[PDB]
Amino acid sequence: NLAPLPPHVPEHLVFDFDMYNPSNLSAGVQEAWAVLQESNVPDLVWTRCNGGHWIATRGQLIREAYEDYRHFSSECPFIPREAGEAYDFIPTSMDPPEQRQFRALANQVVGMPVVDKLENRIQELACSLIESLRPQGQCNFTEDYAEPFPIRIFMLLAGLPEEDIPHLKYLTDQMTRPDGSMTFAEAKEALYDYLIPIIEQRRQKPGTDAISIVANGQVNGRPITSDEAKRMCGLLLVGGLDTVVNFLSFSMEFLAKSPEHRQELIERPERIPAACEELLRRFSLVADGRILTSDYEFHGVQLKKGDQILLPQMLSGLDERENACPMHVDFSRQKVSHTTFGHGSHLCLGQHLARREIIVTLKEWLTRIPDFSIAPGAQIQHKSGIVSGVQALPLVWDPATTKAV
Ligand code: MNR
Ligand SMILES: [K+]
Repeated sequence: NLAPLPPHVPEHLVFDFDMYNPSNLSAGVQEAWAVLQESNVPDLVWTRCNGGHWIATRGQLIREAYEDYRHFSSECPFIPREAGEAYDFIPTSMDPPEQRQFRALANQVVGMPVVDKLENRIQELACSLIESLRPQGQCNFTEDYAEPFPIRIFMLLAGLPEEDIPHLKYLTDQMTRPDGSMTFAEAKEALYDYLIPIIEQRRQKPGTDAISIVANGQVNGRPITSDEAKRMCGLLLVGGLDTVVNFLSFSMEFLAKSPEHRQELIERPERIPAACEELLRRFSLVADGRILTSDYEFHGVQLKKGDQILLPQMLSGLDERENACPMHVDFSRQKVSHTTFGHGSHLCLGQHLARREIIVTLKEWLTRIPDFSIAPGAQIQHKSGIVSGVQALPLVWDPATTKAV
């Protein structure tokens, strides 16, 4: 339903886009969001859906708003408002200056030196899962690889048992793509219910896992509190369970549909890192936002204190103002412009882990199963929300074209 139009919003700016179920979803999720960049649509629109909020539809505005934390605060970063109010993860619910101290700690557990440490296990897991699928000539890519690969890596890093995956994956999905069985607040409280005892145990008897490190950590030279450690670990769970998992499916759907692009990477594997970046642009998948701290005139539009603004990280890279022919995938694209890992002071801390996972997947998949397709007759369905995804991805191939390594 449509929330009543606030007095301060002019009617010519109304465009009733539903971030949780966009009109054009069947064309693909990125395509559905790109409707916001059609020629009739203003740079900044108001939607009456999901309680009413602004949407910045172009890279220039999205980047500018992410840079200006004084006007656009992270305190309430999710739509709808109830979700944004309940949201208290660290560092993503905080603005600078307070935010900054927590980034170093998060970097300790998911940043580059740690990725380098885990590089062998990452490689070994990808190779193992792919080799197991290889002789079958088919898989359901979402459950058979997209989920277990990044998630088992995360559970290893976090020292959490793999038997907990179904529960934690259900909870994380309710925060980004709710099926309506749980409010954001209920899902967050259930995640915290899971974490509270584990954090307590690991502050008492620290191990070497990520939860132990965060829970016994210091922030700018003082001890982290139990509460802070909880709000940081909650964020890490969501990052581990509902980002790379979805992106891998978008990428492998594309490669399955594009023999020419697979061939390019098979023949030119040095281009895989560049291909990763271009896929990250084309199949960008996150959309959160900010809350106005004061009345503010932004690009000729009067924003009111307390108004929410969706700043879709997804849209910057799809904006033809940033990238010529933005819906075309070009691994040789000269300046790949995107905000897929965010922009400003909250730039993704997991991005090195994500890239390693993506690049390892592409290299190890294409080495063993170079030639694959969507199952004949299958219709791939996307899903939209704070993080967008792929419902299911049935792939097929001829085992005779495969290679065991
Ligand atoms: C397990 C760890 C993580 C993984 C894997 C991961 C993977 C990915 C990923 C995969 C393709 C994409 C796309 C992605 C996208 C983002 N990510 Mn990431 N992410 N991500 C974090 C951990 C992780 N991410 C953390 C922690 C922050 C918060 C930094 C801060 O607020 O100061 C963050 C922040 C962000 C933001 C900024 C949100 C904002 O400004 O409100 C975006 C966008
Ligand atoms: K909040």
